[PDB]
Order: sequence, then C-alpha cells, then structure tokens
Amino acid sequence: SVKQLGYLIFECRADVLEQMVVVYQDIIGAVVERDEGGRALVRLDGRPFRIRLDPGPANRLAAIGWNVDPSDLAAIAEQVEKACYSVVTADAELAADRAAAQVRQFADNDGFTHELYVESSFPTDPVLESLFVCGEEANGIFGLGHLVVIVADRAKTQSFFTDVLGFGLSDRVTWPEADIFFLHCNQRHHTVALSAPALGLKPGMVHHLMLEAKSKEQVDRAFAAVKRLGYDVLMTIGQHSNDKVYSFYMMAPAGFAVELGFGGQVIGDLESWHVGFYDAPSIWGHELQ
Ligand SMILES: [Fe+2]
Repeated sequence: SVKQLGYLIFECRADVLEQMVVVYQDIIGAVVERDEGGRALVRLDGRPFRIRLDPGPANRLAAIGWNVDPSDLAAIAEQVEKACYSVVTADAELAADRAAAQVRQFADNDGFTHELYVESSFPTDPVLESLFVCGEEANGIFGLGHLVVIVADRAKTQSFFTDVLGFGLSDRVTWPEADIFFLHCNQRHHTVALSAPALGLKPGMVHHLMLEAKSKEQVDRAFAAVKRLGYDVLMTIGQHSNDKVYSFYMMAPAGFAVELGFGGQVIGDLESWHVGFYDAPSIWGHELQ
C-alpha cells in the first residue's frame, strides 16, 4: 500500500504565490526556499520540499505525491490500471524535478493528479525536524500532514483509496452539516479525508490541508501571528473529537483552509485499528469565525 503523503505541488497566480509564502514561513514557521524560477519550496524536514508552489495562470492543486516502497510501486500501479486509470511513467526530468528516484502518474475522475513515487535520499535537518511531525519519526511513519478533499462520489473514491491504494478507514464524523470519512495509511490518524459536496464546496475542491507542529506552543504562537499580522481566523483553537488534534484553521489566499495542529492521535497498529464513529467534529473550541 501507499507509505505516506510525501509531497504536494500547487500552482498559484503570482500574487497568491507570494501571499502563501507568508502563510508557510511567517505563520506556520516552515522553512521556505526560493529557486531560479520563483518557485517556493516549503520544507518541514530534510526533504528538498514537502509542499511546493509553482507559478501558474490558475490556483490549483497540481500533484499529490504518494510515497511508496520500491517493492510496492509496480504492484500498486498495476491495481490503479485495473481500476481503469492510465498510469504513465515519468521521465528523468520529471523524477528529478520531484526530487524522486521514480514517479508514476495518473489522474482521477475528481480532477486530482496522483504521483506514486520512490523517495530519493536526503540529509537529516535536526532543527527543522524538531519542529514538525513529518515523514519518518521515532514513533512511526507520518508523511507531511493530511489533505481533505471534496468529491462527487464519496463511496467510490473511498473504495479507490481503500481497495487500490491500501488506505484503512480511521473513523466517520457525522453531523447535520457534514459526513466526513477519515483514512490512514500509516501512523498519522489520517492522511486523507473525504466528503461529498456541501455548503460551499464542490467536487474536486480542497477543503483543507493540515501540518503538525511538535509543541502546543507552536500552535499558540502561529495562532497569535494570524491575529497580530492582521489576518482572520477561520476556526479558533480547538480539539477534534476523532484525531484529538489541538489546532486552529485559517483561510489561505489560494482558496482553501490551512490547519496547524498538535498532539494528533497515533495509529499504533493498523491491523487492529477500530473504525470509530462520532456525532460531532470537536470536543471544545474550534469556533467558526
Ligand atoms: Fe484536519
């Protein structure tokens, strides 16, 4: 199965790109490097990038990078093809662009581009690693965070993630406004969550992205920074009922929410995880506006 969410690549209009650098660098506290082409490489560990912003004519999620073990790549790609998505082999330039040893790409019916990839080695970055839960940790494999997406047909997409990509269901959170399905592929409580269309959102939209700090104080600081820098909060500090994350949400200029959280529930043993069910998304806090 998929090992972890290894990278995300977004395209942004020129002004939106510069504004997103503020989000990642000056609120989230990630390291953001710039290259010769004006790209922004958002780093949370030793990897050259975990999130990359590329200039483009429209704001969109351009690629989702699913890291897989070398021994699983060909096999997973085969199951994707059996599910009737065409899988193309990336050339050397594309693989190197992703800082990956190999990449196979496909697009789904919801308009997302997926890339199954084998990782290239990269050095440790002790300072940065002390700040974010990302990739390989002492207590397991986590990837970079989670992505929550809106899709036309939740059940079908859930079946693809589950039966093709090898994700397991963590829990379902259901209340009058929404019905969300949280999926894991490693220690992180969820790497992806799925919803059908709802007030606001349409198939193929990103609901939010989440990054995970290694201390509660990072979250409080970032939250203060949103306010101090004169921005607006989407959801105030709170704790989710399912993942137990201490987090807040902000609306980013690229048109989706960004969540910074702490203390996410770990899936210790995937084989014995019990699917949970919750009637409310939060224990306390998380006040809209
Ligand atoms: Fe989240």
